[PDB]
Amino acid sequence: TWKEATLPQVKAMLEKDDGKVSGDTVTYSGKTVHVVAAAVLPGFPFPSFEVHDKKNPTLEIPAGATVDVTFINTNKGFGHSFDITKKGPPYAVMPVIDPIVAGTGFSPVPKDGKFGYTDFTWHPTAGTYYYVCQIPGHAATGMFGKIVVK
Ligand SMILES: [Cu+]
Repeated sequence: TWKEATLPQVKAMLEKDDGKVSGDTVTYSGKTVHVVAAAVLPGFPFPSFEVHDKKNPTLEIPAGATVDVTFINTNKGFGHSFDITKKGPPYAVMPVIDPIVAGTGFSPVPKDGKFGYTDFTWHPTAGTYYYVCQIPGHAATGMFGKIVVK
């Protein structure tokens, strides 16, 4: 479900991502990993996803791990989504990415000084997946990243 957090809270959650960055790649390790993504942190290009302070990085996940994903929409005016699919780029204006493997659906826009966020779990099998936002035109212009489970 959808929850709300104040800026100090958002800032504290962003540090909860336990991957290591190398180039434009974030590598996770362990039985349970925590991915913390944000939709357009302030200062970053629009439209885009930020994970561990990097723009649309490629995520490296160990096959068999339990993936705990936390998604925060910090972009004023838009209700970005965070959906995992198997279909890769390029995406159309209205992406055709069914079936979604795991996803959040459209998020609430920031309001009253609070930002919406949600959590979901994922147990993926080895392979290649893509996290994308389904708002028309967004994925088409770069709001997607790659996930490598191996
Ligand atoms: Cu979006």
